[PDB]
Amino acid sequence: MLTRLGAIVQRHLQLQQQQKTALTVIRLGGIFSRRQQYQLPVNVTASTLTLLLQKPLKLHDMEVVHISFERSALEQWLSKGGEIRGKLNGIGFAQKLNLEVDSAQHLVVRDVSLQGSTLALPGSLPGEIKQQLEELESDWRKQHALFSEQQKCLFIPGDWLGRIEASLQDVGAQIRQAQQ
Amino acid sequence: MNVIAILNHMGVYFKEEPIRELHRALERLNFQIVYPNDRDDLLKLIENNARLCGVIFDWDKYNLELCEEISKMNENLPLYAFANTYSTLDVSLNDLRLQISFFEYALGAAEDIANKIKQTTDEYINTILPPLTKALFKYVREGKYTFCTPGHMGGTAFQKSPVGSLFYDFFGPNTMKSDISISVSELGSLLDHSGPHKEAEQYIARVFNADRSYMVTNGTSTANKIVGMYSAPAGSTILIDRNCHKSLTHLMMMSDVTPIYFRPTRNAYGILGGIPQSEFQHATIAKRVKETPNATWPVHAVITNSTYDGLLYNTDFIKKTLDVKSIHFDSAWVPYTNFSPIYEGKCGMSGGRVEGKVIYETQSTHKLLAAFSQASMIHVKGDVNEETFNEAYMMHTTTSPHYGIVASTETAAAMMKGNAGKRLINGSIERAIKFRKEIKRLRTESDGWFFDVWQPDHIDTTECWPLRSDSTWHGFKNIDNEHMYLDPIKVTLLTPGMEKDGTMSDFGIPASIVAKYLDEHGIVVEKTGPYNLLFLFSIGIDKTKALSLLRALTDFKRAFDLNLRVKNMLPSLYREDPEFYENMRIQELAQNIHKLIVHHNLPDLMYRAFEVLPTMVMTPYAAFQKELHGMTEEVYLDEMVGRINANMILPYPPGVPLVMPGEMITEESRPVLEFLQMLCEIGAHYPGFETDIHGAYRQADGRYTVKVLKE
Amino acid sequence: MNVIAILNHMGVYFKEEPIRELHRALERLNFQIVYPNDRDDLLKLIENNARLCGVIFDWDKYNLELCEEISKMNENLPLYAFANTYSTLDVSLNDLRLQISFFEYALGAAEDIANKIKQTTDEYINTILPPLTKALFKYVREGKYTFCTPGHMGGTAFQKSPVGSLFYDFFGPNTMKSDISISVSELGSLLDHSGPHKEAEQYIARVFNADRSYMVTNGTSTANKIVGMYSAPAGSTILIDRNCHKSLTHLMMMSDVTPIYFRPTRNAYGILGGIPQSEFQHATIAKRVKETPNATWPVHAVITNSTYDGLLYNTDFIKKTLDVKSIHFDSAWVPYTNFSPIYEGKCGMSGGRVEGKVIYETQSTHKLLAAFSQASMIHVKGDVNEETFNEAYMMHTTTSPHYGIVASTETAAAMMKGNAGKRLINGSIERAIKFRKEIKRLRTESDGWFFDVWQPDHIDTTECWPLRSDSTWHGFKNIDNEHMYLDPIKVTLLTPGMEKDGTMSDFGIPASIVAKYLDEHGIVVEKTGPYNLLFLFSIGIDKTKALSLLRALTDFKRAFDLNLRVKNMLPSLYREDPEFYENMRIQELAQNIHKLIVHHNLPDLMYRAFEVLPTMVMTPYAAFQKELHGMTEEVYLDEMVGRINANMILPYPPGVPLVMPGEMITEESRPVLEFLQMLCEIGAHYPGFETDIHGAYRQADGRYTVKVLKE
Ligand SMILES: *Cc1c(COP(=O)(O)O)cnc(C)c1O
Ligand SMILES: *Cc1c(COP(=O)(O)O)cnc(C)c1O
Repeated sequence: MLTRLGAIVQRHLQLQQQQKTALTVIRLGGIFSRRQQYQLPVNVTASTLTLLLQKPLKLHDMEVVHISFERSALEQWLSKGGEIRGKLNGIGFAQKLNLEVDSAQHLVVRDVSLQGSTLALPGSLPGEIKQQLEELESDWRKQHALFSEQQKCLFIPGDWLGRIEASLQDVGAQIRQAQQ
Repeated sequence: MNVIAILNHMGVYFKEEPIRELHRALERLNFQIVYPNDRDDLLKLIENNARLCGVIFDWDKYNLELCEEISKMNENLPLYAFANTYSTLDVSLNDLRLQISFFEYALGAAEDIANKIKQTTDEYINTILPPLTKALFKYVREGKYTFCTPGHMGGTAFQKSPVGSLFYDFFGPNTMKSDISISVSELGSLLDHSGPHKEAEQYIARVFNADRSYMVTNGTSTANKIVGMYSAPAGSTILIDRNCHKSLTHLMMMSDVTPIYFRPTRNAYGILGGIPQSEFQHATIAKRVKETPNATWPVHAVITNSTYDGLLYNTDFIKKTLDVKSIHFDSAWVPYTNFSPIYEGKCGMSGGRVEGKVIYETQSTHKLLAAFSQASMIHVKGDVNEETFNEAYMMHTTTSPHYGIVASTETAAAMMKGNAGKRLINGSIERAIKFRKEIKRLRTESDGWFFDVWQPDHIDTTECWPLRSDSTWHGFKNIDNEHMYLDPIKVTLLTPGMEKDGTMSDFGIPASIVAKYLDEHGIVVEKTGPYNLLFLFSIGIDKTKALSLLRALTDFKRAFDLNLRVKNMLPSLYREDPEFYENMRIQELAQNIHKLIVHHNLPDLMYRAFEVLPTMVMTPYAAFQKELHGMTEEVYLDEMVGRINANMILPYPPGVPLVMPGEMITEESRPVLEFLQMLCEIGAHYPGFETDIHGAYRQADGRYTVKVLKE
Repeated sequence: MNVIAILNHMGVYFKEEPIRELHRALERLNFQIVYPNDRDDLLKLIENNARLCGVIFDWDKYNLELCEEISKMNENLPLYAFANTYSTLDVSLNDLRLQISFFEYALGAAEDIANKIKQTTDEYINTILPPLTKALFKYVREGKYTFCTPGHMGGTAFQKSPVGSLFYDFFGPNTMKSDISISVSELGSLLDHSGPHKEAEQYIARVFNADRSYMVTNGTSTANKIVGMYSAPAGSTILIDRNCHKSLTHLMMMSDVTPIYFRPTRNAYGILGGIPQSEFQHATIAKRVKETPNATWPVHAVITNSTYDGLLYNTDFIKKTLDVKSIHFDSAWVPYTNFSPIYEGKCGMSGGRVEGKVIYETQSTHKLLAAFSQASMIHVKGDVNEETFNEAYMMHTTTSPHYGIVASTETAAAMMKGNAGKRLINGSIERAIKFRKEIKRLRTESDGWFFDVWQPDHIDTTECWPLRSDSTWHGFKNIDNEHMYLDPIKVTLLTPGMEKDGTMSDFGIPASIVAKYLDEHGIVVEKTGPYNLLFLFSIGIDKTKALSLLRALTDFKRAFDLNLRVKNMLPSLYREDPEFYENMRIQELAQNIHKLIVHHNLPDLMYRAFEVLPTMVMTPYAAFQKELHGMTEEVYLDEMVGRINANMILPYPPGVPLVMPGEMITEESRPVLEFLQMLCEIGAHYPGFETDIHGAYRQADGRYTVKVLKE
């Protein structure tokens, strides 16, 4: 439980600069000619997620407030190249857009007037930190339930009860501090 | 090779007249005539002038002063000594290899003497050259076979195009006519190992003291992969060293084996020591086999001897304690541990044949010798394979090898044979020890700070300085006696900035600034980083390139004490960012970087990171199979805790692998990740000194990402 | 490159005087001056003389007869035309690539004109050369870095040893200074694929019409193994061709894949045909998947285009019918199917990008071009993953490549651009068709037998002759129309000995006897055996080597009709056995060998031993694993039915494999074993004509033994 609680503390400090809201694209490793890009790891997991934008543009002779991309189609365009296809306002067919890479690792959507528009993801103790913490806290109660039943063994020295119980209370006192 | 020496003037006329008549006859066959002065003048025309092949002197004048000093250098050097009537030999001239040609002072017979000198010179050429090189030079002047490979055929196709003539006129007619395939009968074939190629392997192994020395035509990186596919079947166990090369990483990714990594010693300056003697005992080999799942008895062991910095081990103790029937010595940096008495019992080739074991050494050829690129050797001390093993050699070597590299590969073995070649090894050591004494001489007499050489306090002897346990210059905590040695030609300059106890100081200059300063004059630093500087003092560095290094070191102290500007000192760094490096001096840059090392704490985050070993989940061969299918993802720098990496982290500085492809970083290897996060902050404030890690690619914000495997 | 041409003479003095003043100025900067005659004289100084870069002529004399013919031979050739007062251009001079430099007829300014010609010539050198080769030539005259690899450092260590001076003086000073590793910053690294190496890969792919091209530094045998390690994971299925090379055999022994061999067509003379169009169907490939245990859907296909003889295929039908996403075309013999209109749509590079598929080609560089050995290319036409394919390229190539081969590899691609390169391919075709017409002309007019060329009856056209179904020259039973083409430059000589129906004849001379006669004059036969020949007529074969081959063929008829002796004709064969070849003539040996072919019946046993493929028990990868463990043994040739072989049988003749390492000879492959026993009897009576089979070891009694696997 210590190898999992320490990762939550490091993850809690990393989400302080992500939860105004931007989208940083990372570069995948390897030796390739074109500068390929990679999506976000544990941050996004859905297939048909939506992406917001700051300055709106007139794409296909109509306004749009949110553009959704496909996870199965985003991994191929950012690696093998080609042209990306994405629908507008979550409706219609996956139309083609003039999306390129930005110098500051962003998604600039170009239109018929050569205008820039940085895309971003919609925002929500973070939800990811609380979800990963309750699963680790529930495992501590399951391990303590077995110890709160077999401690009545007569063939156990009494001096060891002060060290085994103190080791379980030390983790419980630390796991309840990050949730404050 | 056309220099003829004429020493001593007898003053008479019946002896000087044939000299003048021969002077006009030797020039008709392209020969340079020189006239030395005294006895010490002729001695300077041999060591400094290697293109000499004729010495003319009076036999009844210096019969003992010249026949002894010349024999100590070149034995096969012809001696055109002119005798007289009352002439005889000496009892002290029997155990000396010489070539004396007697003549007379006959008038008019100078033409017949010139024909004998040309024939004698041709005999010297057909003797010092190996039969493989002799067949290559003769095939150009006589062999004119048509319809052969390659298509140029000595540059014929280049004479039909204007752009092709520019490439043919650069090298020469003899250069293009020397590149032939195996389509020639009187030169043999390298793939068949017969004819001239059969005697070439026996000539290299005899001189370098071996049983069968091969000639790899694809560099050292290929030789390490062919041998690894021999003593490591699909499903075995090898004992590879932790300080491995990039070529050794791909070997573990192509063979389904379970390697076991060691824990070599190390200090705080970044210079890795060696594997302790406790890792070679019988209670250690089988210790990690039962603990690591899916592992059998190790049948092969790879030992990096020496390392990248040049630290020889003790083969007299490994060949007896380490119970491995296939011990490999990565001698890719010491192709000379034989031609000197201060290297006996220090390498694998020194000694005899170990019963039940074999020594594997892949000494580099185009590194510290004299040959073309893509050349290597495989030394054998015992019994190996050749018939079936030749099939594995052809899997990495094409059917048409380049004979220009093979002719130069065997040449390196011929340039070292004899007393004329042994003077290059001993001469490089004397020039290295002299350079070590000049540093200590210019340190105390100087007024201020000065460079220091990582050497013991007593360097008067001429041998390998052992790393004892009662010394403070090496700084290795708990080191075994008579195990670690020192390479005299591997001078390690320690720049001031750290103390002798392992802590930090207040005034110092990092080695990164000095590294770029030497490039302005034409000196490339081999290894640099914290506070160390590695150089190569082989046979290629003569007295000119050795003394020029000290002059560049004294100029750095003058430019730093006078407080000069960056633009008026480092023009290459100023062109990278003229705006930021505008109002900056040499003292402001050296002090700001020194404070970042103490603040970020470099020696503590480096000594604790490379010491521990991350948890290896699967074998490196299984990590390569997942990449071929297309299941490789990446995370952030702070999210790789608990993931299996796919690349080999090679941070600069230092220069050793950190995490092997196929390991997991958990709570045991926490300082390992701390070393990567420290380099991302110290190398982002000042341009030019960016973080260089072969695995942590640069993004655009500052944080680096590594390639891991999908879950 | 220092030839200046001055054409025509105006007869006046104000135009010839500046020519005389310039004649004395150009010689001071090393330039050859030539004085051509008429218009036809200057045209001969360009095609035959490639070292020309200066043409001086009057602009008001031949403004249309010279600006049109020169433009058809070179585009960047400088034209130092001298104009006058009333001078102008022409409307027909707008779509021509020329470099005209105008001047005047001013006295005293001849020195300034010489400086402009030298600077213009330097611009021509820096333009036609690629940026990688240009940077290598400039680095020798300026770049002088120290403490770098290799150890020779431009030939410094060779100047300190007597044996090293002979090896340094053979090549040249510019040769050793051009051998540099990756220790240079202004030239980049080959493994990093950046800097000059990045633009070099895009330059070769643009000239040879491709998306990305590589520069293999280890021959073609290495490039074929890198492609096989990409589209064939550990446990897949490949479609390798039966007519494979020795390098392709090791590829199947290193990867755990299940190959599927095809059934190419063939005739009776031994000429390898091609794979029929029925094998590329979907129902044919899927039928062999269920019949072969442990085999899934094929994801890779290897096609030998063209074969060793010289017969191209039809890529317009393969790229549509063959449903393989990774189709390979081993173009190791046709590095020119692009720069000619009679080669459109015949290779993998000719055409557009095929969706869902990709073409891999390993064009040999040091075979039929002009470059150093150990050179190859990788042509990729499609969207692939370089991050995965490059991993196998670095495992077979050392970290320090030899730039001397890389500079010559890209040079071959630069020699093809423009009209100066297009005349090399078309020039070899015109010399080949002319040589084909000289055989038919000297056949009917002669009185007796004469050689024949395997060509159709109508060779009047200038294109690839298709192998139709209503012809009798190809002799292929049931061949697909518009699928097999003929290579004009690959002249296949047919010796009289067989009929047009596939039987034998009374009077016949084998091709093995003629091959020994051509070697006496220096002509090396590429392929020989029963009654066929082969010669390589690439761009390096000028008109001298083409006319010298016909003279050697006419001398064989004169020596055979007059009935001469073997000693007075074949001195090399007489030295092998002077006792047996004493009273033997040229007519006695030619008739005794011909009777052995009819008695042993060679065309029938050879045609039936190649169609029936032996039963493949296990994959070739499993046969190599049992060899390293020591489970191999050799058995007799007459005692091997039902055993799995370990090596690949390659009998000479022909030149195709017989039994793959891992097959079993059962009752179905009965004529396959009869082919090996027939060669052991015909090649054991007369010396010099011994049996040559790669894999059959010769003992002391005459029975060859092959290596098999233990039961
Ligand atoms: C430099 C080096 C190599 C690579 O040498 P090459 O001959 O260029 O392949 C391999 N192993 C070690 C230990 C090296 O230092
Ligand atoms: C000659 C040949 C090779 C070998 O060529 P190298 O460049 O010497 O490796 C490989 N494949 C084929 C089909 C060949 O004809």
